Amino acid sequence: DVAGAVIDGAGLGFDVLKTVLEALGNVKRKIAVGIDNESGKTWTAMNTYFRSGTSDIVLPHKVAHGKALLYNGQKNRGPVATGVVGVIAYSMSDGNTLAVLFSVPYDYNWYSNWWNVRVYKGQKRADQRMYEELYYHRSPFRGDNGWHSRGLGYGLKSRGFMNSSGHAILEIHVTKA
Ligand SMILES: [Cl-]
Repeated sequence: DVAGAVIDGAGLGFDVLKTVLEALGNVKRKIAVGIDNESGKTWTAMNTYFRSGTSDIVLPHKVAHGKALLYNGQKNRGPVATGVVGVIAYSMSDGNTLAVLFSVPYDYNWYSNWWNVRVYKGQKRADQRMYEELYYHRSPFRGDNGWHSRGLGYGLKSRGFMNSSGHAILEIHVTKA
């Protein structure tokens, strides 16, 4: 149950994400991401785009139906007052893209955690334009310690949760609508 592995879907929960957080160690901002695939079809990694921060982790390459992927990121190291903000992209078996946004800021006096999920038509790599779409235009969910559910179209829906603090967990389930 490490970032970069897939686990039986049922196994994904807050604790496994906490384990992922902890293995990152003493850094100011960071995220553990778990996405559970009940789409009915296989996901293959495309790429992650970072607006800010990094990960030393290779996105799990294949995520079969019934598996969950484990991933992480963290702020750029050293004296930069910045967080960890990015977009993950997976290609699905139907030829479309599953896109996930995470945003953990540095300054909670002025900013909050956000996340989002959307299915794009075709093969689309994560990039800055996708960032701006998911963040400014496609109604992102606040990391407000609450669950949020939404239809993805394409026969699918999303359910996920993200906390509100600088050590973020983000738990997403993709299921048949
Ligand atoms: Cl904000």
